[PDB]
Amino acid sequence: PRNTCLGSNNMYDIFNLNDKALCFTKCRQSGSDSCNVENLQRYWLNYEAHLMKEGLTQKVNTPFLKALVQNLSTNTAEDFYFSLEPSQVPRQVMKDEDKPPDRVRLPKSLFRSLPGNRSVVRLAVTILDIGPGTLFKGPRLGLGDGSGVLNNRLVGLSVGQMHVTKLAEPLEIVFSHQRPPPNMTLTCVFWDVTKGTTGDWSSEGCSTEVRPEGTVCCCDHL
Amino acid sequence: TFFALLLRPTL
Repeated sequence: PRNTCLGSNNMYDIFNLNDKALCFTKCRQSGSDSCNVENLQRYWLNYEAHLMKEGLTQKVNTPFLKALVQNLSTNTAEDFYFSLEPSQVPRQVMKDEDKPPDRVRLPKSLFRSLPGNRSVVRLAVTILDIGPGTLFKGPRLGLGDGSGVLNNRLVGLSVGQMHVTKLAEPLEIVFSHQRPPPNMTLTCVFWDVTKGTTGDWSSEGCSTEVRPEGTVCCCDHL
Repeated sequence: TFFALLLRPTL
């Protein structure tokens, strides 16, 4: 039972995912036998890879991880919108639909930032729930009474299996929340795999606009 | 690429 947290495994089966989802809460700030923090957050980081590897339009819907893999048509001449509603698996929004409070707009500029004249490219929009443990917190927020991933929730995007890409136009991600307390700002970030030891959150190339009913986050990288 | 909003106490 203790062996599941220490070290990662290649298997990302519905059963296996759930087993590793334990660690999210199992791994308290306290030093423990059980948590290989960097191994586990590597595991989760490699999941969106594993989804990209299989060429399948698939939907996952566990109580922690909601994943959407699908294909995007090149030369669409339209910005792709998606519904990052935490309750439900992500779904592409149509032009005539009301825009969701939680959404991600991917500019048409994505194709130019990919090798060769693309016909169709694979997109993998995941929305993972981290929990209160040390996984995907890092040095910056591991501080007591300091800071935290809002809602212990985290939105995964990946297109065409490119680790680091610079985008012509920035992709915006809208997060819907009630105004946080005074003396408590809210800055958005991405998990830079190579920020510190074991990775950490970075605000590099991600401008944060505070809305009444959330925050908008334009990031010029994917 | 994981993405997230981050609460942080005002310095």
